[PDB]
Amino acid sequence: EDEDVTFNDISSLSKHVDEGLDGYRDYLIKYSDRELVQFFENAQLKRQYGEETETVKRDKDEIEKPSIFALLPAY
Amino acid sequence: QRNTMSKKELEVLSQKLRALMPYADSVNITLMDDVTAAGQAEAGLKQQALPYSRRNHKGGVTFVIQGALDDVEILRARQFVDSYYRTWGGRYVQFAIELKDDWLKGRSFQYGAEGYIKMSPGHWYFPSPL
Repeated sequence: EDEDVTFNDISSLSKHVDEGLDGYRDYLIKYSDRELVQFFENAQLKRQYGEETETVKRDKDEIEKPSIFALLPAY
Repeated sequence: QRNTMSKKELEVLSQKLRALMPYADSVNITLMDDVTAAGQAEAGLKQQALPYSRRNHKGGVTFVIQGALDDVEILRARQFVDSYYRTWGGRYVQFAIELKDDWLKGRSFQYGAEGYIKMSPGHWYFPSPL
């Protein structure tokens, strides 16, 4: 709702919308199991970029804002 | 080449050896050529088709035989070495025989002056000029 001027153009709008969802990504991430989140992320990378892409093994991790379609079934 | 002694000195040396060996009537001193020694060593390794590298120093020659060697190569090598040693002794030429695995354990690398090792796809190591 916030009425203050905030966006001007396509990149600023897409960033404004994306930024508005972090309040809920933080929730899903706080209760999802790290191992499952990692599995569903790697298995998407191997769909898009090809299975030869390096298997990440982010064993010590800051999971880089994972996609919500990957994050939701892990929760 | 390596000795610069006069005949008198050689005679004195001879007499002292004769005093150390009370069972010997005399000691004959003969001068041998280093180039001959080194040549007979290298020709023997070629004659056995062994892989080797040669290194030269002020006072000795080292032949380094190393890598993955077949049983036949190991046998031939030890036979020849034992034969040569019995003739010249271990004082000027040395043979080093070492079994090695793959140099870098079976992984890809660049061997230029700016070489590096791929630990895994996506992982570079830059340890040293390879």
